Amino acid sequence: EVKVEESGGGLVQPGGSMKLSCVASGFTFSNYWMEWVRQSPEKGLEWVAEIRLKSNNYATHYAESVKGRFTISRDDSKSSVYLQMNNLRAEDTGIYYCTRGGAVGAMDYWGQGTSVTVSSATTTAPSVYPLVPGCSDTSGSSVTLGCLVKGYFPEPVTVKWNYGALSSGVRTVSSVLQSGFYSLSSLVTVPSSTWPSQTVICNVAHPASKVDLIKEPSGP
Amino acid sequence: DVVLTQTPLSLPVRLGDQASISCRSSQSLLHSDGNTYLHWYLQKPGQSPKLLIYKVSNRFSGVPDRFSGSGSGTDFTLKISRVEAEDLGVYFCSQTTHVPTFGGGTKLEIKRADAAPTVSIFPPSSEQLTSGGASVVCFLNNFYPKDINVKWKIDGSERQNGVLNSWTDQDSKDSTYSMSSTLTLTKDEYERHNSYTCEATHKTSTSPIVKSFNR
Repeated sequence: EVKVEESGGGLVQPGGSMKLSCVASGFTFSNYWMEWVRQSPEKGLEWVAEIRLKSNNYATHYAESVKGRFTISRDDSKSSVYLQMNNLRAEDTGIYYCTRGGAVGAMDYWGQGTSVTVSSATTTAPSVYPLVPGCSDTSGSSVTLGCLVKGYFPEPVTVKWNYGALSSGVRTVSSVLQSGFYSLSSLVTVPSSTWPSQTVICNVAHPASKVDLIKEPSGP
Repeated sequence: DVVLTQTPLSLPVRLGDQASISCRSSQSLLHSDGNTYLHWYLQKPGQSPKLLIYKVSNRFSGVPDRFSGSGSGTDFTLKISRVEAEDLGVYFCSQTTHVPTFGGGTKLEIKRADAAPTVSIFPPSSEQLTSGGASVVCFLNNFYPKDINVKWKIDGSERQNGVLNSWTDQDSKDSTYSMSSTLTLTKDEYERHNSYTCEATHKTSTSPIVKSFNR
């Protein structure tokens, strides 16, 4: 099973730089071309650069709107490709995907991707509160708990329950920027008997400030 | 630039039915080597887009035959015969016959039987008072259709300011939405009143869904 993973994103000021790392595993990393595609909530999906094979004379190609600002490099030994980014303008914002240009003349395998925010605003880690019943009578599937991630920046933040060993019944609304602060919610439903005799915890991670979080809802 | 225009933008669909998205470019995609490089990608909620069809109409490994592609001139079409719950997502179409460019996209949306919302309410948690504001959440879970109105009544007299509602995406196993109504009053505020009440009003009813708590 092939796999690819990006990394190295976060907030940047208008004007700075940054680099992204992509690791590929499952195929002979040397026999293929690699690409970098970003996805902005405006210019939609946009291709940025492409690198080629050794014999290909390690040639590059930059999307006209990124020539001399970005630079793509590679290293077959460790199986990785890099995207040096300098002079980041607000425009450069968006998620970045590292893909493979298969024999099929198409980018076949894509990475999870990775955010990148270009702004003058500064990072602010999320604040999590407990969403617990509110003392009532059992009349709504058998108990629902939650973590109210509030006032944070930039996007995103990923919630998970019991370290990810809880997927069924999970429910996560979307970010809602207000006052310059993103805020979402994540609730999970469970059998009213498997609580509170059981351990329930959310894992709110905020990549921009590199701050995983481990809170646990308990009967108040 | 090679401008691609996808149509429609949102497309509702009953399970099992057919579904069609059209992708048409600003110009020919005929490569000199006599190969048109048109592809369709599926990007499901919070995931990495995947390759479905390559070279106008060829299916990518693992991709069921329910997905069919075709093209003519500058008009290409993807068809999702026999739709499924898992099939929801934004379907993309990209060309790599020149400087690679992508298409706006189309949100395939599963359209199922109506479902009523289960409503739960949550009082603020002392852990938030020191922030100078108290939030009260009203959570409607597993309802369908997507639409719906929520309402906050504090000690009776409805309240409109301080309300912020956001929705989840279409669950991929029951295709039902859920959403949250967040009422944020100031610390002193939330404390000068004792009865907090949200009242949902979905299509699967006429008498609203009242749910509340008293400090």
